[PDB]
Amino acid sequence: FQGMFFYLSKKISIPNNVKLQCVSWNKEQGFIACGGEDGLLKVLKLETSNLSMNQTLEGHSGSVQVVTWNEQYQKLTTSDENGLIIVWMLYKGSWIEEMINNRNKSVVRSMSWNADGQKICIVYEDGAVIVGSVDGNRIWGKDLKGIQLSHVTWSADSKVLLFGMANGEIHIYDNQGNFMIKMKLSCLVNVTGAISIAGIHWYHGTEGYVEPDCPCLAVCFDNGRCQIMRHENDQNPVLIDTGMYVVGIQWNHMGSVLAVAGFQKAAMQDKDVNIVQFYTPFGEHLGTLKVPGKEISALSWEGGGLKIALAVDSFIYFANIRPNYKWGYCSNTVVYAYTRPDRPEYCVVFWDTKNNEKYVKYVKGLISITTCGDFCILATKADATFVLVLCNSIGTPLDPKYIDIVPLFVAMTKTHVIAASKEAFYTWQYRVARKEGRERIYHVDDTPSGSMDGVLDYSKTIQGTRDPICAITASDKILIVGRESGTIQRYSLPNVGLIQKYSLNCRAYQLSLNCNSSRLAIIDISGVLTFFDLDARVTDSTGQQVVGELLKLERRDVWDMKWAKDNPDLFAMMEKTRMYVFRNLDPEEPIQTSGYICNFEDLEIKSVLLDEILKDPEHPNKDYLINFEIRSLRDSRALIEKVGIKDASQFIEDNPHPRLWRLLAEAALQKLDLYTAEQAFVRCKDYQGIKFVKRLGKLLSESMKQAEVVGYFGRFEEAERTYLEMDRRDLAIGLRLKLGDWFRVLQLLKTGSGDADDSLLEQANNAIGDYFADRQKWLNAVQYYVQGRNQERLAECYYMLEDYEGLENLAISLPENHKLLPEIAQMFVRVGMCEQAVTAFLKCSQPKAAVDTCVHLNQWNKAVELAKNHSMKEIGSLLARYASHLLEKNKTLDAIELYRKANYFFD
Amino acid sequence: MRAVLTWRDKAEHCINDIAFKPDGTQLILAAGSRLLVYDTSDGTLLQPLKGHKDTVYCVAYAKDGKRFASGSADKSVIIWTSKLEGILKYTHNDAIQCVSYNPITHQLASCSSSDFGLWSPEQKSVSKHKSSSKIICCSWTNDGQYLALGMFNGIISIRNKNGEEKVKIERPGGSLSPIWSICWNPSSRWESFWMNRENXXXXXXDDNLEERNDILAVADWGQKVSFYQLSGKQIGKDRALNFDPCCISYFTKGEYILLGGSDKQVSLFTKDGVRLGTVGEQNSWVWTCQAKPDSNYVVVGCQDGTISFYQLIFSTVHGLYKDRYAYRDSMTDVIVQHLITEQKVRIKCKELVKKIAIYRNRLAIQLPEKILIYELYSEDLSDMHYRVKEKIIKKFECNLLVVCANHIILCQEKRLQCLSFSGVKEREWQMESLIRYIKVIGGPPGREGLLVGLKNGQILKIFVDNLFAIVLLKQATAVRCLDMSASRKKLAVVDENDTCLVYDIDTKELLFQEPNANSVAWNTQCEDMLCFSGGGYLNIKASTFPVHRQKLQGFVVGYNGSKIFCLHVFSISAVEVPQSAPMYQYLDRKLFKEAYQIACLGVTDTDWRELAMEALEGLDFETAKKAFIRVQDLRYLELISSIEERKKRGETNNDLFLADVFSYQGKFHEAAKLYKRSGHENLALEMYTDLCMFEYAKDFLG
Repeated sequence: FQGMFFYLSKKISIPNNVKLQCVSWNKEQGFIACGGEDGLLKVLKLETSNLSMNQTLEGHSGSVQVVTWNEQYQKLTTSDENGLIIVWMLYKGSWIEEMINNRNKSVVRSMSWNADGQKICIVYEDGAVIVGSVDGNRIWGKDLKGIQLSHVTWSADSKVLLFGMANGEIHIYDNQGNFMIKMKLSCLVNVTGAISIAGIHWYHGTEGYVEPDCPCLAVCFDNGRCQIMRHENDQNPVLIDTGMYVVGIQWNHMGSVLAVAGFQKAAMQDKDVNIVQFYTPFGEHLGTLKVPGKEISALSWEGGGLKIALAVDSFIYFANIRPNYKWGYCSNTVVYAYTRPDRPEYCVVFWDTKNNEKYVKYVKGLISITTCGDFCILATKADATFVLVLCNSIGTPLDPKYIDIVPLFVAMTKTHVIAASKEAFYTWQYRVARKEGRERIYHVDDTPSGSMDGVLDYSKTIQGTRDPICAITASDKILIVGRESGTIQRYSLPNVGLIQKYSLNCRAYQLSLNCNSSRLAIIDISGVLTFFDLDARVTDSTGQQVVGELLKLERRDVWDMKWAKDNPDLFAMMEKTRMYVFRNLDPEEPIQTSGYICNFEDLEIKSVLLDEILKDPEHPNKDYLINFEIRSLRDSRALIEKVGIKDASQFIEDNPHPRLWRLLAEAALQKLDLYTAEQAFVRCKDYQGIKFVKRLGKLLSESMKQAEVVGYFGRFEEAERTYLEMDRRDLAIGLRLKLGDWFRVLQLLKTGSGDADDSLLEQANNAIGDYFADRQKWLNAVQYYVQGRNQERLAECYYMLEDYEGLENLAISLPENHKLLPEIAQMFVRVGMCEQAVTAFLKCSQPKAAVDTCVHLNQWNKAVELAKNHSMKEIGSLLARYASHLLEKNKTLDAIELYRKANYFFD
Repeated sequence: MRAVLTWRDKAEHCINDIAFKPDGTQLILAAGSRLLVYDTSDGTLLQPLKGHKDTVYCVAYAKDGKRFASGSADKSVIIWTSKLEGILKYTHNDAIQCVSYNPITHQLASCSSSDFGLWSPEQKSVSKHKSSSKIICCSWTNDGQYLALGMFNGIISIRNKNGEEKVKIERPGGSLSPIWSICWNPSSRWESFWMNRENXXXXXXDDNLEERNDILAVADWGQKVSFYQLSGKQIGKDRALNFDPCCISYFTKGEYILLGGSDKQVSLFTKDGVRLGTVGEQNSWVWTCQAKPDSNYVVVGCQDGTISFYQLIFSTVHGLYKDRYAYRDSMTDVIVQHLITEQKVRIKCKELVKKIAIYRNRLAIQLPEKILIYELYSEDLSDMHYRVKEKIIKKFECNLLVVCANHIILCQEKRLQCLSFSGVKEREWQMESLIRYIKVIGGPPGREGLLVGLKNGQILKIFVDNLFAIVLLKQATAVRCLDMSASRKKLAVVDENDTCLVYDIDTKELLFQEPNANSVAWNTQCEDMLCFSGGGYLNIKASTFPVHRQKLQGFVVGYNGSKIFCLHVFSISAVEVPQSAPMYQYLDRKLFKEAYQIACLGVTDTDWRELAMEALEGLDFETAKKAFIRVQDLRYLELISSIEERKKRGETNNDLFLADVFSYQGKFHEAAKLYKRSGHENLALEMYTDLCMFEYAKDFLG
């Protein structure tokens, strides 16, 4: 169904077929521990069954029905049906015994360490309880006389204990054993006879939750009922009927999946088949895994969440599991997103793999990621409304469209976003820069014409359907929608009209279209591939003329796939750790690979190792993305190496491709075959390449042809070293000028033997000044502009830096009548400095503006003291008028002070 | 601090105690000899519940919201369903005083003159357990494990859930200081317990306490309030009063206290017992002050029978400067946040915080009875080590406050005062109308410019070293908000009709306006670009072009580089600008030299390449050179170096230069037309001959 994909990867079979009762897997160091009958304990460790350590452990007297791990400290705890409790430590590469204990009275039914690993709770069947420190010292012990426990957990903070009760009843205590309340078991509505707790598991939130206030605590019962709470007294939990006899339950390490282990009566037999069912925290069913054997006994996830160990009938199986990550690739950025220990947001990372940079964006309520070209959509829950955060390849949001439908399924296209609930789909047309017809919404049982740029009828979206949506896809030419009936609907784009309804023998788990939009690659709910040729005419066995043909192709365990962007019949498809690239229906040689199919164009498939990236998402490495070459490209690269550049061209003339002409061109350039390189650039129409071979074909020196051709690939450091070895420091600086490495330009000019050109040191400093000033680092720009004699931007820096002593010593340095003095004078006016502005307007020989500045800043003394001008008498009439206006305001003391500033001492 | 009367009613009689349904939908009041049921939205009284004979001295209501308990002078207690029927009557030894349900188990208590009557739901018996004294008031520990009782004898004593007595404290003076109410603080993990739900007969007849975390508010008629642990230890000191207090009480949050009494008001306090303000003052004694569940509303009951329902509004207090958001936390702390490094510092006062202001290296904070000046100890722009520089022990009245390098600036209601640090006044300015807005606009230390907006719509610049105020502009409506662009050449104004207006300051002329704005800021570095918020949108506008609109609620406080410091209803959010969008608005206009300034703040390599080739085809080789250096594409840098190496040595034919650009781009037919029209048909012959395109090459011999 919708979700992740998983398959049985391994087995381990135990000597004498000793039945396992329990298994659990360490997460800080990765040991498995498994407990079986007749005192069997074993510790096992996987490495890359071919396991790297396998130690049996001895001391138990019966079936080892409790095995449990301390993560925070290097300790395994175990007990059997004879009540010997043992804590083991890994010492000199061996699990030795550290402490031994026996109450001598009852079966130990269960245990749990607390969320900090400082305490263990141990619960007996008869009614006792112990809490003990990691020191081994006992803290307290009740005896809950009246009822038999059978289960335990802590709460996330370790303040509360859940004890189960064997009669299918749950009681909540504080961490001192004071009875608080009975828990409400609301999933047990409409039930008959006895109930038993099959399991309880509480995700303590350590990787962060799927959402704030998400369900955290799962409970399940032997009748197959399950109940997922937000906290210990959530009285409105998620309710599930699994339809099977459950034996146990486990969250994955990230708390994003619940696995439920059990068995179901087989559909045609009085015989049971073992199954694991996987659930979301919200109770949607992700999938079912069968396992062979008499009974599944127990269940546990690997610390990475990429394997799950299944203890079954004296065997441990390991299901590999391929997470349905919130991820996508856009324009040579990988987008990956993860929940955090210390935030409610998803930490979305835009890793620019072309430059190797991380841009990090914390997003609330992330539902999905999707990509097409340079843009991605982070679909999210709005703080019902949802928002499609259309975003670019470095992670800055462009247009958050709000929609009133749940974006369960999303398809993206170079013009369109399509989002769909189980019942209706919304299409939004987008670009970066009429607007009205660019959004529409449609119900899945509707029959739209295509013609109407109508308003969003969100009221139609809640009309109930018998066959909901389960997958969608779109191609820039059609939208294909898959129903749970196995009906598939074809709609047009850019406008949406219903073209045809098809029907098929399967539900679609995934759908994807070739670029020509005529072949649909359908993956069934069972993990089986098929191709459907959408346009193909068929004569039916009745003679009726059918359209749409199921092609003869079939393959199994398919879960990731990619039609090539350029070619209509190249396709790629994962099975396990193998990729089987196709041409038409015919598979190539399989390629060894773990990672997801990232991009497919120009005869190359990019692959990304998300499973490695997400182990340490803050320090990704170049190697976590790998490039594959499909067979036509590897054959052509092999011919060029074996048959040589001359005659390898015959295979490409026999079977040409624009990628192969470039390969022959770059090969011929590197071996200096300018004739064949010219023909290869001609055959792929590269006029930049044709000019480049001609330019090389005019040069006199082979050493210089090497230095120039080394440049073509982007090996600029090697070209520079070549020019320095050639005694062409001038061409070394010339290459750095062209590349803009002005620090290197200046470093070569400083370190060279020759007298560096003054105008070139000036150019070098001024370009480094500009480099920092354009990045708003004004204090850095000053360091270069003061060397590079750039007074006209040194002023802009001293002003933005707010250094009026700097800006003074700049303006005092200039010649009289210099073009910059009237702008520095205006800077001193905008900031309110009269003497500096007067100094600048006097060096500019611009005296009327000095007087006007003295007037504006009310320096009426300095305004009138410029006695060289007739204007002094004229402004005496303005001073009188201003004083008369202060006297109309009746401000006689200010008119006295103004006349004192005027030196009008008589008045 | 602000409080608004949402609704009021008056009963026929005095009002003795108050209960809320846990979802806040209904209020129940013990008025005289009946229970009254009210809607909290508007105070409609739904029903007088009739069951009792005499004075209903109290009511309380269980955490599951199914059942409430009410106690009478007629000795009865009645358990009412939320269907408002009294399914289980009970009858105590004497008149009832206070009743209180347990937070966890729904076990009830019911106090009387000597005896307190515990029982757990629908068991057949009640523990009528004995007391030394009149049992005035009762409150369960936050984890449900102890019932604490206050006595008229001036003792508080602590009883376990079974009724055994474990701890005592006596107020020094005994029966001089009756305990009229006490309350355990709600602040522990259990407050969300029962916060997840979507669902007449008669009833007959503890160690390591210092490690238990609970805290008890005690209000005594010795006219003092004090806080106590379950260990019996007093926390700090007695917070003295000048009234007989009643009903010491808390919000759901556990951080703010309500305190009613013979002061005839509802006073508001911190959890440390420092005063913060006044909810509505009253005609008569206040007996009860109950905070609404999940929310900032309050309800009050008085001796005269008035019920009053108040909303507390808790206004926002902050200042930003360039990149240091300082804001009020609790109501007593400033949190100062460096917005680039995301560092926070907490400065704790010991009073209310009323006003904050900030400027380079200077922070100022106003309390009720002093003003604090704080200083960064280093010139390092990443520093956060604020020390108190000076502390002015003087009371002030103000509308607005700002701080400069050496001065505090106070706006009194039509008058601007400059005060030195150390409180001595320097200068003062009197406006022609009431001041609506002020901002500091920078300057040299001690001559800083201030930007001032008046109710008459006049806008002024004032220099702190000058006695005269300089008119920048006048407008047809009041200044609501006000900002200056990075160079100080341009002004943005909000006109108190919810529009933004934008002006040239050097020429005093309007550039443009926008019809929906509430707050506005210029980009602190990139001039000709600004942001505003209004009507549920954020709005980014560049250089008179169209405006980018997206949904937001909250207000623009500032704008730096690629980030807009929008403020949500409690915290700063830092929205990011789509730089790619204003960049393409410059490129539609062929403004390449300008487009690079939007790009240079951060855009994709696709944006840089699309800028670079637009500059290259626009023959802006100085922009294109830099736009390609960002991508580091040597192919087109070699072409640009060729065209510059032909502009040097005296070529000038632009059509020949565009032909080369179109040749490298593979725009061959357009390159060929340019090679023809530039006068060089032989270059078009060479281009198609070299491409071996002989069906086109034949044209160009001539």
